[PDB]
Amino acid sequence: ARGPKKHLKRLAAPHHWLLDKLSGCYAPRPSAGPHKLRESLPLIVFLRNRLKYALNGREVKAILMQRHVKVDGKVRTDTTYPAGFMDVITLDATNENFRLVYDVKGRFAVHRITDEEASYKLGKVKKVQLGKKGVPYVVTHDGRTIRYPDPNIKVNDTVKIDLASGKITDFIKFDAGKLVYVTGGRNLGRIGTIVHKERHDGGFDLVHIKDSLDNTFVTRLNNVFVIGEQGKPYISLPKGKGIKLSIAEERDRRRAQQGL
Amino acid sequence: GISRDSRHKRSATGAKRAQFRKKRKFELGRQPANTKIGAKRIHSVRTRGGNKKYRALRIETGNFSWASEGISKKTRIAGVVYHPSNNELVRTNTLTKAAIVQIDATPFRQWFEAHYGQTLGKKSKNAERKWAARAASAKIESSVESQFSAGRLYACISSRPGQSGRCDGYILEGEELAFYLRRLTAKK
Amino acid sequence: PRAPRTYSKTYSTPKRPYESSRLDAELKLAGEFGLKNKKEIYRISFQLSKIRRAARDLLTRDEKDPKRLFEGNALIRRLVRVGVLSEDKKKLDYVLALKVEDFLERRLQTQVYKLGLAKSVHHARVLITQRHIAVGKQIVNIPSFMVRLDSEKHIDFAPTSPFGGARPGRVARRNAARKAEASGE
RNA sequence: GCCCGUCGCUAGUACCGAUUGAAUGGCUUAGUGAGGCCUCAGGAUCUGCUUAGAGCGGAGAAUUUGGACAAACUUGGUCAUUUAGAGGAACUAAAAGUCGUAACAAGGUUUCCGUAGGUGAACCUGCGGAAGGAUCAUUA
RNA sequence: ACCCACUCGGCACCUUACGAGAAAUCAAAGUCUUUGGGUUCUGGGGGGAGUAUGGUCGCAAGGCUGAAACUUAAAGGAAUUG
RNA sequence: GCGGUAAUUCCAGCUCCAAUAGCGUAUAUUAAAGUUGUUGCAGUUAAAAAGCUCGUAGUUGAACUUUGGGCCCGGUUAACGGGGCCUUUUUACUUUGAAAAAAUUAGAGUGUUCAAAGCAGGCGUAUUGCUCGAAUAUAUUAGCAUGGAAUAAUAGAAUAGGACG
RNA sequence: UAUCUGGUUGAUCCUGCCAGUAGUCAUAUGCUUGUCUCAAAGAUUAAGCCAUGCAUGUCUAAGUAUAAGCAAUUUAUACAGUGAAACUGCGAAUGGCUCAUUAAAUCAGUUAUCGUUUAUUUGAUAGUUCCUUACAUGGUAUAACUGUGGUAAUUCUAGAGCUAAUACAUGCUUAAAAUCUCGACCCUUUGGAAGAGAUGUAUUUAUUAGAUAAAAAAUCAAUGUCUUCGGACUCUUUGAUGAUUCAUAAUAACUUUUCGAAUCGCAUGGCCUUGUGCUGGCGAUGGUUCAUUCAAAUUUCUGCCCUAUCAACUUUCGAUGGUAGGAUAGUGGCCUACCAUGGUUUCAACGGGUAACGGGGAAUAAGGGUUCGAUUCCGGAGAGGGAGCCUGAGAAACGGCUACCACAUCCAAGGAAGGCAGCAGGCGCGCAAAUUACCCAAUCCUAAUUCAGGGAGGUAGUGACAAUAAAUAACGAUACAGGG
RNA sequence: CUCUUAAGGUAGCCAAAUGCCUCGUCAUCUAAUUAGUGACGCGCAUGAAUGGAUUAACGAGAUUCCCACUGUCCCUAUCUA
Ligand SMILES: NC[C@@H]1O[C@H](O[C@H]2[C@@H](O)[C@H](O[C@@H]3[C@@H](O)[C@H](N)C[C@H](N)[C@H]3O[C@H]3O[C@H](CO)[C@@H](O)[C@H](O)[C@H]3N)O[C@@H]2CO)[C@H](N)[C@@H](O)[C@@H]1O
Ligand SMILES: NC[C@@H]1O[C@H](O[C@H]2[C@@H](O)[C@H](O[C@@H]3[C@@H](O)[C@H](N)C[C@H](N)[C@H]3O[C@H]3O[C@H](CO)[C@@H](O)[C@H](O)[C@H]3N)O[C@@H]2CO)[C@H](N)[C@@H](O)[C@@H]1O
Ligand SMILES: NC[C@@H]1O[C@H](O[C@H]2[C@@H](O)[C@H](O[C@@H]3[C@@H](O)[C@H](N)C[C@H](N)[C@H]3O[C@H]3O[C@H](CO)[C@@H](O)[C@H](O)[C@H]3N)O[C@@H]2CO)[C@H](N)[C@@H](O)[C@@H]1O
Ligand SMILES: [Mg+2]
Ligand SMILES: [Mg+2]
Ligand SMILES: [Mg+2]
Ligand SMILES: [Mg+2]
Ligand SMILES: [Mg+2]
Ligand SMILES: [Mg+2]
Ligand SMILES: [Mg+2]
Ligand SMILES: [Mg+2]
Ligand SMILES: [Mg+2]
Ligand SMILES: [Mg+2]
Ligand SMILES: [Mg+2]
Ligand SMILES: [Mg+2]
Ligand SMILES: [Mg+2]
Ligand SMILES: [Mg+2]
Ligand SMILES: [Mg+2]
Ligand SMILES: [Mg+2]
Ligand SMILES: [Mg+2]
Ligand SMILES: [Mg+2]
Ligand SMILES: [Mg+2]
Ligand SMILES: [Mg+2]
Ligand SMILES: [Mg+2]
Ligand SMILES: [Mg+2]
Ligand SMILES: [Mg+2]
Ligand SMILES: [Mg+2]
Ligand SMILES: [Mg+2]
Ligand SMILES: [Mg+2]
Ligand SMILES: [Mg+2]
Ligand SMILES: [Mg+2]
Ligand SMILES: [Mg+2]
Ligand SMILES: [Mg+2]
Ligand SMILES: [Mg+2]
Ligand SMILES: [Mg+2]
Ligand SMILES: [Mg+2]
Ligand SMILES: [Mg+2]
Ligand SMILES: [Mg+2]
Ligand SMILES: [Mg+2]
Ligand SMILES: [Mg+2]
Ligand SMILES: [Mg+2]
Ligand SMILES: [Mg+2]
Ligand SMILES: [Mg+2]
Ligand SMILES: [Mg+2]
Ligand SMILES: [Mg+2]
Ligand SMILES: [Mg+2]
Ligand SMILES: [Mg+2]
Ligand SMILES: [Mg+2]
Ligand SMILES: [Mg+2]
Ligand SMILES: [Mg+2]
Ligand SMILES: [Mg+2]
Ligand SMILES: [Mg+2]
Ligand SMILES: [Mg+2]
Ligand SMILES: [Mg+2]
Ligand SMILES: [Mg+2]
Ligand SMILES: [Mg+2]
Ligand SMILES: [Mg+2]
Ligand SMILES: [Mg+2]
Ligand SMILES: [Mg+2]
Ligand SMILES: [Mg+2]
Ligand SMILES: [Mg+2]
Ligand SMILES: [Mg+2]
Ligand SMILES: [Mg+2]
Ligand SMILES: [Mg+2]
Ligand SMILES: [Mg+2]
Ligand SMILES: [Mg+2]
Ligand SMILES: [Mg+2]
Ligand SMILES: [Mg+2]
Ligand SMILES: [Mg+2]
Ligand SMILES: [Mg+2]
Ligand SMILES: [Mg+2]
Ligand SMILES: [Mg+2]
Ligand SMILES: [Mg+2]
Ligand SMILES: [Mg+2]
Ligand SMILES: [Mg+2]
Ligand SMILES: [Mg+2]
Ligand SMILES: [Mg+2]
Ligand SMILES: [Mg+2]
Ligand SMILES: [Mg+2]
Ligand SMILES: [Mg+2]
Ligand SMILES: [Mg+2]
Ligand SMILES: [Mg+2]
Ligand SMILES: [Mg+2]
Ligand SMILES: [Mg+2]
Ligand SMILES: [Mg+2]
Ligand SMILES: [Mg+2]
Ligand SMILES: [Mg+2]
Ligand SMILES: [Mg+2]
Ligand SMILES: [Mg+2]
Ligand SMILES: [Mg+2]
Ligand SMILES: [Mg+2]
Ligand SMILES: [Mg+2]
Ligand SMILES: [Mg+2]
Ligand SMILES: [Mg+2]
Ligand SMILES: [Mg+2]
Ligand SMILES: [Mg+2]
Ligand SMILES: [Mg+2]
Ligand SMILES: [Mg+2]
Ligand SMILES: [Mg+2]
Ligand SMILES: [Mg+2]
Ligand SMILES: [Mg+2]
Ligand SMILES: [Mg+2]
Ligand SMILES: [Mg+2]
Ligand SMILES: [Mg+2]
Repeated sequence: ARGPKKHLKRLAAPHHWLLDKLSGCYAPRPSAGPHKLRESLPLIVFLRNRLKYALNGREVKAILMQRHVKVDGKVRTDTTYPAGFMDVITLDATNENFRLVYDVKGRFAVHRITDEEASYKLGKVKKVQLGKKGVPYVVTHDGRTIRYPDPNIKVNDTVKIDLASGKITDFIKFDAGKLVYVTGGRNLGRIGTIVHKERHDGGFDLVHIKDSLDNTFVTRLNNVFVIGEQGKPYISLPKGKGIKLSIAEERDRRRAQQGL
Repeated sequence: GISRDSRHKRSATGAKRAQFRKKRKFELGRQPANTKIGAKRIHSVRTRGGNKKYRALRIETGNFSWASEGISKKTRIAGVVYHPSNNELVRTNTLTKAAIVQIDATPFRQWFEAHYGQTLGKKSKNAERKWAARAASAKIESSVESQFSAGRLYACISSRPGQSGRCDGYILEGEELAFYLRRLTAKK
Repeated sequence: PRAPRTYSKTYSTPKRPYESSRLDAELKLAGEFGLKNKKEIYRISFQLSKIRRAARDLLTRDEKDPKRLFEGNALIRRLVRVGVLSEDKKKLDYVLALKVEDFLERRLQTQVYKLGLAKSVHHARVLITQRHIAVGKQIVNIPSFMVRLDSEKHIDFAPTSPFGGARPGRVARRNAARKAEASGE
């Protein structure tokens, strides 16, 4: 249709932004990012619709243009900038930090981590190849390309990544019984460990999973993110820790802490 | 402009389909530049997404490779002789791929005699050092040598002159040399 | 391209319109509740039918079905909370037996009459729609307001008007002021 | 009693129809063919390299060779959808006209079928059916 | 050749309704709201009408295929009493 | 069907019914309609079995191949369910899943005063505050992965050009 | 949310339709019309025609200011605050509208790119440029501007003279190796050796590696070390894929040789032989390849309504396939050349109709279904009809150009300009649908960019489309009838 | 029903090479048509081997129109024997 599409319509936006039907015809349309705007958080959504710090469209700009926000160590000027999975978002004048991690319903959760643990990030290595001159390279989910990596790292690992500089502080391989966060799907936002990886030649390997409460379920290998060693993530998970409590179970817990 | 679309065609059942939409640039095609021998003239085409194709218009003198020797020198490209698609290109002496042209043999003769030391097809003590080692590999072919007597060699254009702008190829050897020989003599 | 604001119609009108008996039963219900139009009888029989049909396809599900568990018990808990299903009749079988007078009984009109405050269903409504029957702090003038079981005890005259509080009506406050020049100067 | 057809008047729909009937669109053979694009050229003007003055290079307007694309005009055909028509010939409505009374009673020549010919009209006659017949019946 | 008993396969017939059907009736026209063994063909109020048109077959008479506009509350079946 | 002189039917008066900020009319479409019939029609006489037989397509097509016995482990309200031992040991289909846009439908939650909606909200000390949400399930064709082996198909040694070491 | 009734008769049971009943996010119309919430609305007839206005423009400290521009009084004598114009930059390919085409087409769900393109965004990537004479930074050219002008007339322009750059055209620059060739002279053995080139990246071709699964001795050319006249042989370099001629590296060349920073803003620090020497901070804009992101292009499987009064169709002149080429961003009969005779069909081709854009969905509410979808979202197509194209990363664009056809405006008769299926609004059409309003405050988008611009959008008018709520009266008194 | 004289124009066709009236009337063709064609038919005086109706093909037969063509014409000029 003649070129790039510069608009997004409300009701066409990602559901996990939790926008309201009325109030406008349009969503922000995240910028061209490290993350696919399908799965991503525009800064305006985070600040205005989650942190509830900004009340306006014009107000979100007054924050960024006041130099306040950074992301993954670097200041981010862009209103629609698509902060994705495993990001940082430091605000000095508010002293806080947030690592973006999914709910157990699958939305980006508003999750505060301390002045450390916002040092480093994890990312899933999407490909590892040979660059110019023979220089090997590796790139994460968020499009970080890191050069001269560890010969052990293959696709479908994770990498612990210093921010202020870069490169690679150790890593975690992919084999039986590792800690895993589910990137997207029916089971998106869950956490668990590897019961088996069903191999499929010519695409779409099934990855079997078991969580802390001993439930089984499967998703796509491409959505299987290794978050660390079994029972010990490398980052801080929020309440419920991606446990997928049943809808029936939910009702009780709401009417449990509800009383006197 | 010309259209590369498959929907101006007929369905494999044979039916003629109505025109569904207009012509769009990305399905276009453009005119052949039929490149013939002559003083180098090469036109630029602004391709898809910017970049450049290079139209070969008049092409003399482009790079050729002697396979077994592992060496490549530049020569004149006299004209065409054979061509599998259209003799019209032979007659008109147009340069495309699969061309089977004829090239200046002399820069290809010079390298040999200044390497293997034997003159082709009939002091500096450091040199006789080298020519001593390189011998016993010094027989080429009866069919590849004889053309040096004439001064022009049988070569096949492997570039796409209207595309790259270079007209390049490789001298014919082996049975491939024989195949086009049994053509030239038993055709013309 | 505005977001498509949705809606629905609240009532279902009867198939056979002229049935000689049903006409009477409705007329009574209009009087023995104090209803404006036959639509306020329709609104409830439609509510009841979707309530019934909900339980209808719910009992089709062999027991210990989460749908018959979670949903079926999310109905009862809503159905008792308003005083329709009695404090315990609670079952999926006892909602199917639940009739039309049960919702109508719980209306703010059919309550404001019930305990004091009215002594008519026609006085009730006229009281409701005019300002003051208010429940709690907030005035609610809807004769259909559907009093919940425990919201009952909070319903009395409103903080304004001659019945519950400051000032009398300006019918009378105009009467006291027209003797001001008659019995005064 | 019911009841058929012609004939006679009143209104309505469609049909056939001389007009080589009109109209709109699509696909089209032929002929012609704008325009930009590619290409062979051209060279108003302006202009750099090596050496008044001469040799070799770049920039470039009108104009132009050839080529593909190709609107569109003319003339034909084809398909679609719509439509005018003197006259023709039906059918349908409205009722207690005219002619006779074909069918319903063995309806007064049982009715009906296919076919064939004939007759103002329903109908009549030939052959071969059927029974939905007016006979379930002559081991007597 | 005749008699008798048995048994297939025939053209029918009789009684009973086990059933079925609007009934007349039906050993199928039964095994049908306890609705499915397989399969072929047709019908969808009465007219208009087997008309018009196209196609096709025939020497022709004709056959095969086969509409719509419009019109109408009945038409019809079986049985009952007159 | 009413009206041709005492009109239950027209024009009205009176009253009465019906639904009511809405009731009527035209047109379409759905239900009624088992009057399109897979479920689920009808065809002697009401509409309707080709004059008759052949026969391609299509639909459809008898039965038979592991039956039975003996123990075990772990499941959910002795009935039943799931997973293994021993006994001479190719599809069509069906389940589970994944990957399925949001709206919309269904549906949980919540006092928009009710509600249609909305996805807000709720408690507070109301002097630089706490905080649970935004559930859940869906066209069942195709594709992908998976458990199932009944049913129905399909291949296999007939001049052995068969199997096996 | 599993219902029926009325009508064929003298009466009867059937068949059977007509009629009644109810619903419609379904349209019109009539009569009536008070209150809150909510808010469809020229789709249908004619993608018919349209006067006028509006709808696309855009600057930060950070490209270009000598405005005969404003402004204080500038340490500001190169500039410096502000800042019109114009240059360079980017956008104008998004939106918004409409449903005319379109029946295997679009489209849906589902694959493919080991078959390509990609502004931007994010993440990395560059010591190599001259060769035998700026690096304290080469060269001109121009707009705005001023001034002389033409035409009835336009977002027309002529020629005269100035002046800028991240415009245009140019062009130096830096480590240590190491491997290659070629090779003056020394001259014997198992013999060697200065110093003359070549090596960034990209383009083009050719060739090479990109390998392994289990172990042992014999062969030839010349070496590849090495020790002490005895000759020893110690060692094979892969990253990835289901899969590659993949990534990546190697040699020989090739090239009207791609990029390799003559670029701006804030700062003003540190050294010492003090020359305005040498060295330095965070930024902005760029730039080569790679990945990423926003996309694009094609693509696998399966799925469309009526029609046989459409049964054969495709193949001139591409129909199906093979080869080669050409063209493309790239695959492919996309096109050309040669060659074969293929390809579809009663499991319905081909053809015709559609008052047909597909889908998400909508109406109906036993089940099984019937009917509808111009229309808020997604995809597609189009901008009167057709075609062609320039710029560009992206267009076969129309609020871009060029032509034709059909419209149609101005004119001074010479010529000139146009495309409401954007927002309003006019005529027309019909049964059929609203104001030539306000506004960037909200949602958001665009830009050099917090500021500006947005008939996207929002507000308001019109608005009995549809939906929700649900006033038009309430309680006694007195006077008669009536219930224990 | 009548009537003279045996019957009393059937199937068909038509202003026809048959129609007086007559350049019949209607439609069509044309700017205009005593022409042509299609109709209509109480047809002065069509009509059945005195053959009636139809009819493919054929024709130096009669007739109308169309396209092409042209000095037939507008309107005449020139050339050769
Ligand atoms: N809109 C009028 C014209 O439509 C033309 O386009 C026409 C065609 O694209 C298309 O016509 C189709 C045709 O393709 C196809 N092969 C046959 C089909 N019957 C035609 O259909 C057309 O005409 C029929 C009547 O014949 C109508 O019933 C129908 O609505 C119409 N679409 O439909 C359009 C007609 O509406 C041109 N765009 C242009 O000349 C003009 O705009
Ligand atoms: N809205 C986001 C999503 O869009 C989807 O849209 C569909 C299409 O856009 C997409 O189609 C293909 C895709 O399969 C494939 N993997 C990539 C391809 N580029 C896509 O196709 C694309 O290009 C084609 C050809 O030019 C266009 O016709 C098409 O409109 C465009 N989307 O595949 C999607 C699923 O079939 C779906 N509607 C849905 O999953 C979801 O709404
Ligand atoms: N003009 C014919 C039209 O036919 C239409 O429909 C006709 C046919 O389509 C329909 O079916 C006929 C059937 O009657 C006839 N007796 C047998 C024939 N096979 C069927 O034919 C139909 O179906 C077959 C497949 O069975 C198709 O192959 C055929 O193309 C189709 N016409 O029955 C109708 C004929 O009775 C409509 N009746 C109407 O539009 C009109 O009558
Ligand atoms: Mg955005
Ligand atoms: Mg997608
Ligand atoms: Mg083409
Ligand atoms: Mg008539
Ligand atoms: Mg042509
Ligand atoms: Mg031309
Ligand atoms: Mg007529
Ligand atoms: Mg006639
Ligand atoms: Mg008589
Ligand atoms: Mg009579
Ligand atoms: Mg009689
Ligand atoms: Mg008699
Ligand atoms: Mg008689
Ligand atoms: Mg008699
Ligand atoms: Mg008789
Ligand atoms: Mg009889
Ligand atoms: Mg007779
Ligand atoms: Mg007669
Ligand atoms: Mg009969
Ligand atoms: Mg049933
Ligand atoms: Mg019928
Ligand atoms: Mg017939
Ligand atoms: Mg016929
Ligand atoms: Mg009878
Ligand atoms: Mg009276
Ligand atoms: Mg009445
Ligand atoms: Mg009356
Ligand atoms: Mg039905
Ligand atoms: Mg079934
Ligand atoms: Mg029936
Ligand atoms: Mg019958
Ligand atoms: Mg037959
Ligand atoms: Mg809902
Ligand atoms: Mg079987
Ligand atoms: Mg009858
Ligand atoms: Mg009806
Ligand atoms: Mg319109
Ligand atoms: Mg509209
Ligand atoms: Mg658009
Ligand atoms: Mg079509
Ligand atoms: Mg798709
Ligand atoms: Mg110059
Ligand atoms: Mg100039
Ligand atoms: Mg000048
Ligand atoms: Mg390679
Ligand atoms: Mg940057
Ligand atoms: Mg053939
Ligand atoms: Mg062509
Ligand atoms: Mg080929
Ligand atoms: Mg090829
Ligand atoms: Mg290609
Ligand atoms: Mg052929
Ligand atoms: Mg259409
Ligand atoms: Mg449709
Ligand atoms: Mg649509
Ligand atoms: Mg329903
Ligand atoms: Mg249903
Ligand atoms: Mg039903
Ligand atoms: Mg339409
Ligand atoms: Mg429509
Ligand atoms: Mg759209
Ligand atoms: Mg228009
Ligand atoms: Mg540019
Ligand atoms: Mg377009
Ligand atoms: Mg546009
Ligand atoms: Mg255009
Ligand atoms: Mg416009
Ligand atoms: Mg003038
Ligand atoms: Mg408008
Ligand atoms: Mg009007
Ligand atoms: Mg309206
Ligand atoms: Mg409307
Ligand atoms: Mg705004
Ligand atoms: Mg603004
Ligand atoms: Mg400013
Ligand atoms: Mg309304
Ligand atoms: Mg009033
Ligand atoms: Mg006569
Ligand atoms: Mg006579
Ligand atoms: Mg006679
Ligand atoms: Mg006769
Ligand atoms: Mg005559
Ligand atoms: Mg005459
Ligand atoms: Mg004649
Ligand atoms: Mg005559
Ligand atoms: Mg004449
Ligand atoms: Mg005449
Ligand atoms: Mg005549
Ligand atoms: Mg006559
Ligand atoms: Mg006569
Ligand atoms: Mg006369
Ligand atoms: Mg005579
Ligand atoms: Mg005679
Ligand atoms: Mg005679
Ligand atoms: Mg005669
Ligand atoms: Mg004759
Ligand atoms: Mg002739
Ligand atoms: Mg003749
Ligand atoms: Mg003749
Ligand atoms: Mg003649
Ligand atoms: Mg002449």
